[PDB]
Amino acid sequence: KAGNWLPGSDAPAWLPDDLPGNYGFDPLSLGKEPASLKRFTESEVIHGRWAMLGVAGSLAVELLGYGNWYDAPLWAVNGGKATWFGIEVPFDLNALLAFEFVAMAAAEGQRGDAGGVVYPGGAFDPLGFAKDSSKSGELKLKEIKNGRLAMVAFLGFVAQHAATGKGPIAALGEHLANPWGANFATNGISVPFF
Amino acid sequence: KAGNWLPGSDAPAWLPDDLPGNYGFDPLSLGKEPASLKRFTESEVIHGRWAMLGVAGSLAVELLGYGNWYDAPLWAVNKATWFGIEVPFDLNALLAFEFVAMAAAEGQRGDAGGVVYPGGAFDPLGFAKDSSKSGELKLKEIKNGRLAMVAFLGFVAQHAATGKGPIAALGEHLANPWGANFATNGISVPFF
Amino acid sequence: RQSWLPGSQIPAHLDTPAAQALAGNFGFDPLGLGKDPVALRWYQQAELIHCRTAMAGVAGILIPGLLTKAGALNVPEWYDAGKVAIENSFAPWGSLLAVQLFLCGFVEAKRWQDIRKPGSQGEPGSFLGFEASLKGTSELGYPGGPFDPLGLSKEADKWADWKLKEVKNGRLAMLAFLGFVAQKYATGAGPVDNLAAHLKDPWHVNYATNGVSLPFL
Amino acid sequence: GPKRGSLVKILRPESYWFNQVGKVVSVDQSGVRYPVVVRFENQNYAGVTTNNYALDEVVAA
Amino acid sequence: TFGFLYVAGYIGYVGRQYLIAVKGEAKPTDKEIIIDVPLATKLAWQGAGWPLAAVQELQRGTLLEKEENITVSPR
Repeated sequence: KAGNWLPGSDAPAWLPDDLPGNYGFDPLSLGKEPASLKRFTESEVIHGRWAMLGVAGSLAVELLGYGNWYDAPLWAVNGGKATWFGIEVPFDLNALLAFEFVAMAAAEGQRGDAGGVVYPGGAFDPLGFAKDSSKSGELKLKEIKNGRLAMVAFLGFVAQHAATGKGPIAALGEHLANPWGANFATNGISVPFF
Repeated sequence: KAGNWLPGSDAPAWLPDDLPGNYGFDPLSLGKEPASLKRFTESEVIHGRWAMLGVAGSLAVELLGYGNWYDAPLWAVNKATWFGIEVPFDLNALLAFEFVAMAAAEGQRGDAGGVVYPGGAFDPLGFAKDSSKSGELKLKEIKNGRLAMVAFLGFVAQHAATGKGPIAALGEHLANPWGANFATNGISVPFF
Repeated sequence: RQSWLPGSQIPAHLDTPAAQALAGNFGFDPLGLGKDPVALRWYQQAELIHCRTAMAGVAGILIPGLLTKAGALNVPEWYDAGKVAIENSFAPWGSLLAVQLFLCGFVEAKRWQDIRKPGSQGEPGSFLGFEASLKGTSELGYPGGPFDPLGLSKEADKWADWKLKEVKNGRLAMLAFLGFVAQKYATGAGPVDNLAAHLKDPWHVNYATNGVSLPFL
Repeated sequence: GPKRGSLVKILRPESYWFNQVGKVVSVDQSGVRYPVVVRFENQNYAGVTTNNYALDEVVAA
Repeated sequence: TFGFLYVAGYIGYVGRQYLIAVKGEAKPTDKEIIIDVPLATKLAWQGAGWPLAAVQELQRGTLLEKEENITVSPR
């Protein structure tokens, strides 16, 4: 058990213990059924991975000084040119559209070919860091931790920018300059009567 | 037992006797549980050591005449210098540097469980080879540690009242004790 | 026993080991809201918290309010100190209320998980050192260790008296606060001022002559 | 069946007293198909307060 | 609307309590055709805290009955 998600609470029965990050948190009793719960496992893990990739990218462009994540689609949603690390891209919007389309189609159709193999390893782990069978579980737990964190981070990004219309770097810099003046309360948007 | 922390009092049961500096002082009954109490041991000892380092440094700069401890961060909050030798490197540089350094050292401290007295390579001078005088030195160590902690707190309180270097505070009390004191400070007590 | 109403009969529920052993009991529940024991215990806890907070608040009102009549500690009225302090403040009242809301919600969650299951917060490892003294003192509503720091509980011959004076002073505090707000509506002046007025003349400084409390006259 | 004056719970779906409880007047020790006799205190849609039943149809509750 | 809801819940609750109290006696039809004055008065004066009483009953899950009602043949 990753820990009692709520001190003093009681564990739900349908949650088997040894499981990467099994905190026992499902007070609404969702995964009480095995197929649904396994579906939940795979959804959660791939969500964590994709979330992590998202934050990596957003922070990359933002702090590298190429606008924020909300700035990229501008070049194409209007007249302009795709650019990447300053290297521009001399190809069509619709081209890259269909391209990434067929790419994701192939990759996810592959993911669905086999049933539910979440931890492929072997060729997909050519560095081979799961050869412990216990520290493997350690890394699995740390993985899902990072995943849930990255998900929450992304949601925070979208909420902050839906309120302020600002890059997250700008948001943190504002809170730095004044926390009492740069906050969701001072934002005056997250709460109506403020 | 280091001694009855309170004459006439009674010892708490959860405190085993032979222990560096076991005065028997926990009237609020905190360490009554073993894991918590061991956590307390390690916290207290590392606190003593870090406190001692702190006073050593503060007194060093102050009496060497390089400003007080509250004077160093000025150069960067608005060039870094050390013993008059300046430092030609970045604030953020030294920040990340000391960051990764402390990360490595404390991650090492946490790698093993609770080894507080490593010795061997970490005691290449080897002064704990007595197994009784070792306990003597342990007790004197924790004494020095609690003292340095109290000393640091006194530093911060005196300077939060007077805004003055501790050398200045003691010099003022020297010039006049009846006129340079926390009471005459008029800040530590409201109705004064 | 001591009954709020001599001659009256004791409520069915109110005469049980727990009730007679709870506190401050005088067979007073003519609405019988305690015909259920779980609800009764819950309401005892509620009354405890209310006694405590009301005592705190009425002290915070009277003491500076009394000493503002004294030279020092010149303080504005309590129903205006909100405006005064928010003027002298440094942070927006929104953020202030938000943060204090968070920090109150945390402690309330602790208290509540406890009242749900008494041995809830002694769960090992759930904190680093808390669970040691984070366990009830066998009486829901009297946490131990730091709570009761001066070891006043290790002397049971004073235990009942502490409980009783607590509940008595708490009920008095609630009543005084209600008097405060009522008179601030009716007259609108300082409570100490209403005091001094009724003292300078009892026979005519009173709700009977406010022309409001009894409007038909 | 249960001794006289005992209280049972009618369960015949058709019975006006279905899913209710009534007092057993008596049970015939002989082999008639419905030896149970059950008083009631709420007359049906014709003004009757006692009905007859087989063994199974009732539960002593 | 809030005032009406309060007073209506009051009336309904005191009615329910009278019905229940008189149901467990030796002549329900008689107590229904003729009223016990002391009982009526007691239940009236105690009808006050009806919202609290009702929410407590709910939290105990007592106000709702289990599946033992008279029921037509299909269900």
